[PDB]
Amino acid sequence: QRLANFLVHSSNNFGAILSST
Amino acid sequence: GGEIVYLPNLNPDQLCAFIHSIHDDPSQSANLLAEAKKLNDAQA
Amino acid sequence: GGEIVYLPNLNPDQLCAFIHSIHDDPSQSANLLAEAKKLNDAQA
Repeated sequence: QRLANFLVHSSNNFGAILSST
Repeated sequence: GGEIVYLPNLNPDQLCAFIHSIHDDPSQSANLLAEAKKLNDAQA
Repeated sequence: GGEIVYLPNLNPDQLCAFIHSIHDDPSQSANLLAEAKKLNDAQA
């Protein structure tokens, strides 16, 4: 499968990033 | 696999569905990531 | 200022709650993701 790691730049913006390898 | 996909322009309720979609279909994950990105890019 | 924290160990619903709390309580955001950091930590 493939999933999205959830990262966030603390100040204002939350984002995503994919993770498999 | 490994790309950074920021969607802070998504409203909680909307990205909530996206997150629940990844849980429900982690196969389409990246594409659901690319999908929600359309709104993120629109509101960008 | 502002670190980029990866919290993948959260529950889909937790993200829904946390993100909703960011846009709803942006002044508290520092505290909301503070929790998230302990949240993913607890389910790591």
